[PDB]
Amino acid sequence: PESIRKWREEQRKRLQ
Amino acid sequence: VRRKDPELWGSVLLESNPYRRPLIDQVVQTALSETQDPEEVSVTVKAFMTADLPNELIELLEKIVLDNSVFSEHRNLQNLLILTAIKADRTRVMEYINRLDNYDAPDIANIAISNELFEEAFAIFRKFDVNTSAVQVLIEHIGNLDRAYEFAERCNEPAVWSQLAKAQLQKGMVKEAIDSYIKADDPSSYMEVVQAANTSGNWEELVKYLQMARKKARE
Amino acid sequence: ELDAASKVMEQEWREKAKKDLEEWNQRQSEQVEKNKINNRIADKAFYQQPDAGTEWEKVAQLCDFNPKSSKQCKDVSRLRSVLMSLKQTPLSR
Amino acid sequence: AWKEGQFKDIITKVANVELYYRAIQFYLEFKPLLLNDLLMVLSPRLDHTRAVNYFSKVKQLPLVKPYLRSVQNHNNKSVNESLNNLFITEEDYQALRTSIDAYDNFDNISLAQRLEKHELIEFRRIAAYLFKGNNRWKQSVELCKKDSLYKDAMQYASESKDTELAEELLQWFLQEEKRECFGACLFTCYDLLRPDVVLETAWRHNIMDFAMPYFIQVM
Amino acid sequence: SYVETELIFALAKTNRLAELEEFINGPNNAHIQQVGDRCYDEKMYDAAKLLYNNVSNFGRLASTLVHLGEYQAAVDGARKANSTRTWKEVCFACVDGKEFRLAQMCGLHIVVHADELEELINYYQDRGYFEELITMLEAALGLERAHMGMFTELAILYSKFKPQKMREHLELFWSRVNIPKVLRAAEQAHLWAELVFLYDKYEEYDNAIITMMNHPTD
Amino acid sequence: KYIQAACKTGQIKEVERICRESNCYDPERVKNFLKEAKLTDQLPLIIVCDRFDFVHDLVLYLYRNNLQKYIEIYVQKVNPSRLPVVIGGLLDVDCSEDVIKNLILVVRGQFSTDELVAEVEKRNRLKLLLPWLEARIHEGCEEPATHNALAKIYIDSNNNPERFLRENPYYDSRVVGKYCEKRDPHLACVAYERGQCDLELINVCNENSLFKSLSRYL
Repeated sequence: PESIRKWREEQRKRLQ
Repeated sequence: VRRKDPELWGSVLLESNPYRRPLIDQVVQTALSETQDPEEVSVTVKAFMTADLPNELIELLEKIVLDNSVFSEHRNLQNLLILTAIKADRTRVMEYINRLDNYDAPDIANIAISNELFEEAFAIFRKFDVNTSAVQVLIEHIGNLDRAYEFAERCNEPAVWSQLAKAQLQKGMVKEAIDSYIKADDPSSYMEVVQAANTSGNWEELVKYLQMARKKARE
Repeated sequence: ELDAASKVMEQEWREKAKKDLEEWNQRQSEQVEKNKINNRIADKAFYQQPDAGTEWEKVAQLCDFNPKSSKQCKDVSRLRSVLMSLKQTPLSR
Repeated sequence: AWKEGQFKDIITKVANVELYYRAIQFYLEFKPLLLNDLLMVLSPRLDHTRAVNYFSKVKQLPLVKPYLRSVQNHNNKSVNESLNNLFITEEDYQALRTSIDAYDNFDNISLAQRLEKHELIEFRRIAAYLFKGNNRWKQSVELCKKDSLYKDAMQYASESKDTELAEELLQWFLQEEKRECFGACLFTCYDLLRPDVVLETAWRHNIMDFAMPYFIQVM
Repeated sequence: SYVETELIFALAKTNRLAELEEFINGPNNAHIQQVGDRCYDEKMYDAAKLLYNNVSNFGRLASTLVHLGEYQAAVDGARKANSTRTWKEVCFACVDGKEFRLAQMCGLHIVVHADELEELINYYQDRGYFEELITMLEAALGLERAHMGMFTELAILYSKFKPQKMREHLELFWSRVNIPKVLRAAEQAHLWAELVFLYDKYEEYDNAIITMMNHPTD
Repeated sequence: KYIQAACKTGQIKEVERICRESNCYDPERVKNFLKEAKLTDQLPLIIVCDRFDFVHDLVLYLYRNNLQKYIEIYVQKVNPSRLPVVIGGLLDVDCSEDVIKNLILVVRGQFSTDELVAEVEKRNRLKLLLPWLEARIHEGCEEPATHNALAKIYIDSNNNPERFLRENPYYDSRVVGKYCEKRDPHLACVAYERGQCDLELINVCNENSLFKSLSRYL
């Protein structure tokens, strides 16, 4: 399902 | 463990030190650290046997070292555990038999039947498919025909049927001794059957026995 | 006071354990009931409408000696039966 | 002073086996959700027979079902019996077949006598399978004859490889109007029947059936 | 032998199994394993199965069982073959078929190797089945030949996929895992709450004080 | 044709000699005729087969038809140097391990150690050489081949083999370090320290390992 999108987005938002 | 010395184990194991149980509970885990050769293990177990340790001290060491480790050999590891569990007179003998291979079965079976443990020898004979030596001991010690009949029905061997017929003759069951010989085709010992038939008129089943023995022993 | 607090926590853990055991038992009972419903549905599906020149065809359908029967022992009688079934196969209409 | 994340590894480093039972009791009392993981990590040094006995005394077999199925690879009698009882309770008939085909260290006669009274078709079929596997020929066929009249007991009579068994099926198909499967019964039991008496009973002794392809293959 | 070889080849061409299964059980005296290659070369399945059955050639039967569709028989053949390629093919087939009950069982004998773990990770990342990979790697503790890379990748996945469970595994297997492969992943994750602890465990006081000065919040 | 004439009346003693003496014939047709016409006492093939290296099918044929004394008398008298090949062939069909463990206890003549450990590593069945290694170390075999394999088995035994590395100087540090490089460098450090492999120590520790070991060793 190409979960890499959320994989990166959630982590980047949490870090920011 | 490192400095192998039977005199040291003899001087330490004298029931004087109140901390012998913690020493055993530490050495049971320390002995696995060597993992180099069974010579040191042999020296330690010889010192233990000479020190005359009570039960539940050596068989536990054997159960820990033989299972889930490297020392799974058979260099005197057959009697050292089974005979100790028999001397302890507990149910651990069955678990040790079911979790061991490459062991001398007839010797330990004779040692068991010499003692009060008989079910262990029966399980040993069932594992190695020794039907005759199991039925013979079952008849000599207990003589439970209800179990021997089922054991003979399970397998199929003329020697087993002959032993069952002999056991039934020992109990005076002439009616079953003919059925135990039809499936065996054993013409021997017909003189004893004829002598036992004279004690009680049963000339209806001996006819088939003699007719079948005619085709096996032309007497 | 710490021992009293530990006893209170032990009682709370026992209550939570009883609750969890009851929940697991309820889930197991629900699963068993679902399996029993499925078995009843399968038993109801077992009911069909069979009988007590289509007779030969129905007997063949019941006992078709398909060449797939070669998985059994290589008995000469089985080979003769398979040959007879192949010879009777043209009777299917 | 309890931490599961460390206990799950510390419990596997003990010397004795009573602590395994103490941990099992703790898990049954407080946290049964990790009992499966505890049993799976303690299995290399846990006595499965006493564990199954304790689980039967506390009646928690459905909660240890997966661990029992995993231990089943060791062919334990008590584990096999517990799994069979659980499959019977859950109305399963595939796991029972898998267990009886993979392992045989259990009493098939008692299980068959229990399944034959459960009113289920699959259970009585498994019972007949066990009976035919226990060399109880001419008995499982008569048992399944009550229901397996749609060309199923014929297969058992054929694989029995015995005589004077298919003749009874032929006589039953001739006394009652069931001559439709007479040819199928002849074809399946080709090596166990005699064409002479078969044709005689099929033509002169009872209702004049043809049964010609059988005699054609005989020719 | 060449005659029977070409005969069974022609039978596999037209899928005449009804007589192929009889010719195999008889005195064929042909060259086995030669037509089984052309079975998958020419894409002719359901024929090499009977070839490999009567010869006990576990290791190549799985190549046909993958395309056949059955997964229980694939595991039953892999447990008899015990070859890395067979286990890897069975795991790839189970991943393609969305199977997870046998996937962990077949990967238990794959995670033992270090190179194959990266292949498994690459296979599970492109499919998105991270939960199945985590559940398969959880059983790595109950093994007898585990190495550093297994727990290293497990801690990496915990730091990247399950942050609520990475603390316990990190505090437990801190000495077993390698230093750089975990620190690089933690820096890529920008988790400053554990970098200082990891630097103190490996006596990296410089990178510890630098991180504490740059992030004195927690 | 002489071999065929030797099959009309029993002359098996005259067939084993010409197979070794003569070297100008096609062994394919010879072995085909031998496998076709059963001599009921045939052992010329158990020589010419390994003479031309076609035992991959001979082992399978012996395992299928009957295995009583053929391989036994072969390893005893004919050629004990092909024991690992026969063991690998028997492991291909996954036979009983007790049979192999009993066969390896028989005395040997010409034999190679590395060829057996290579096969048991390819089969991932290193738990079968334990009694043979025990017998070798009991007899007093001071060979690096008989100790390196035991060290690798201890590595795979999921224990802490630190005393065995610091006390046994017989094994080779290179193999133990290369095998334990990707698995556990902490033991490879001690292995290279006992073997005095400074370049290997550098190439292993400086890549991915702890730096305090080099600081304490140099």
